[PDB]
Amino acid sequence: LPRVSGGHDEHGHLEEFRTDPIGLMQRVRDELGDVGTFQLAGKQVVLLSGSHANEFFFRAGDDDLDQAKAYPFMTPIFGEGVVFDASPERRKEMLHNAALRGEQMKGHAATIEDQVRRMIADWGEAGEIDLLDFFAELTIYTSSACLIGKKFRDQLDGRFAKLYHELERGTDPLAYVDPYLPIESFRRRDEARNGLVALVADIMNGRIANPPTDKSDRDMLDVLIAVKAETGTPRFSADEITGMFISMMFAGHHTSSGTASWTLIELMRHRDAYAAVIDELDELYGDGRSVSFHALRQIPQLENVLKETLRLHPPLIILMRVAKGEFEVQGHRIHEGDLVAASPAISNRIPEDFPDPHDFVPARYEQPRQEDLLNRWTWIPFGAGRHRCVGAAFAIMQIKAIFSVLLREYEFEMAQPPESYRNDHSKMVVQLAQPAAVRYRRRT
Ligand code: HEM
Ligand SMILES: O=C(c1ccc(O)cc1)c1ccc(O)cc1
Ligand SMILES: O=C(c1ccc(O)cc1)c1ccc(O)cc1
Ligand SMILES: O=C(c1ccc(O)cc1)c1ccc(O)cc1
Ligand SMILES: O=C(c1ccc(O)cc1)c1ccc(O)cc1
Repeated sequence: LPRVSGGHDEHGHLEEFRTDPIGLMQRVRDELGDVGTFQLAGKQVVLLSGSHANEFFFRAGDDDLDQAKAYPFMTPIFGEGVVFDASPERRKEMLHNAALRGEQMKGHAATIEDQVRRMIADWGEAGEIDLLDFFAELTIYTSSACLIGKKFRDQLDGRFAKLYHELERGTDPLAYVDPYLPIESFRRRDEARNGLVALVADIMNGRIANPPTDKSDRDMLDVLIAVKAETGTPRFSADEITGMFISMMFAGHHTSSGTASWTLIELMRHRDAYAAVIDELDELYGDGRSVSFHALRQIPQLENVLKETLRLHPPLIILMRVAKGEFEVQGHRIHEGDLVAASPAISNRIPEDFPDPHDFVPARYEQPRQEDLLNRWTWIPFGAGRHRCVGAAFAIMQIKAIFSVLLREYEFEMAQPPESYRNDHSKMVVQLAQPAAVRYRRRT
């Protein structure tokens, strides 16, 4: 198995992975094709790209390509003392049944709409915001309100959002060496989790001390608190509930937050797309129906802008797995213990599949191009096959709900040069580099 160039010998490509992971992965493809390798210290990473190789990846059962130990940076976050022994598929199943059922979508759209109005309540006539600060906080509220419950969300304040952020900043790729290296970002990460457990414990004690007289406001915290082990003792501790809540929201927070920011960035970068979306929204809402109604149904132009934003700026730039056995892909041998990865960042821009891959072209999703549909295994912002993101429908609905409100009320423009808006790839969790100042003005 040949490796990409530039390896720093002993450390391999670890340092490049911590600064320019996309450049590294792209060089692996440019140099080795659909199957190449790079190393993170002693760990071997087999990087797959292209339709054939990606299909292998996405059709692989968790018994051949395990997600289990593929993301060591998450263990200290969900919590060591956790019973996350539920197959990643079991987890997806529980989350779905609890908060992602189709019949729940309309209520979620209304919740999200409400949360957005609450966030822009004091915006006034005009001003400026930082995209990361705004969307990171907004999605903490939409996520908690929808996935856990409005009652729970209402018991939260800025502290929760700030601590959660420290969790995401605690995902330095060095976790592939040791998730407990004595570095400050990992220390802040561990303190942040203890801070979150404390906030939840406080709320828990309040729920237990004064049981909800109502019942129609009952949320996921109430549900978890009531569960009893066979011995008859409460099944979950504040620590486990916190871990479960963190897990419920993690995959959906930074992805939705970053996607909302980039959707607005691309709209502002392309004046004609922006105009097209504004006219579409105006016409659409002119029928007098609600956001909860329209956000669940098609909004063509805004959706093609979202699909293109996702193709160019996928929030998860690399998907990881650990080979549980011996495999072979296009002649390249994969060994047990090897890390195996797929990359939306790289695959979403393969020129043979997506002409002019670096250009923003929403029309590539209209007929007859329908590039997302004709390139199932390479258009993968949400993954594909059995590992397709379980929150996709929710994420799509949220984006529509969020912008239906924002773009109908305010108009935005960059407060910085267009090139200044970019991602920070120093942690496994991608987020906008700051500042990302944007000016807003109430629409007349
Ligand atoms: C535009 C935003 C989103 C993008 C592009 C995205 C992307 C992805 C991708 C590519 C994966 C599979 C990664 C892998 O195989 O390791 C994934 C998994 C997952 N996504 Fe999403 N996602 C988004 C929003 C959300 C939302 C809003 C939710 C929650 C309602 C969510 C919940 C999940 C879950 C539960 C998993 C599996 C990880 C776990 O069990 O903790 N995603 N997502
Ligand atoms: O960055 C590393 C590192 C560890 C292994 C390797 O091959 C290259 C670099 C690091 C960070 C903090 C420490 O305390 C010790 C090593
Ligand atoms: O509702 C849940 C649940 C909690 C967290 C999560 O990420 C998914 C589902 C639940 C209910 C009863 C149980 O015994 C255990 C979990
Ligand atoms: O946020 C995650 C994540 C990883 C495992 C999990 O159970 C939930 C979320 C992530 C971050 C960076 C990546 O490259 C891939 C996934
Ligand atoms: O069909 C979509 C889709 C993606 C964005 C949008 O605005 C509407 C539909 C899709 C494709 C593949 C996935 O894995 C998840 C959703």
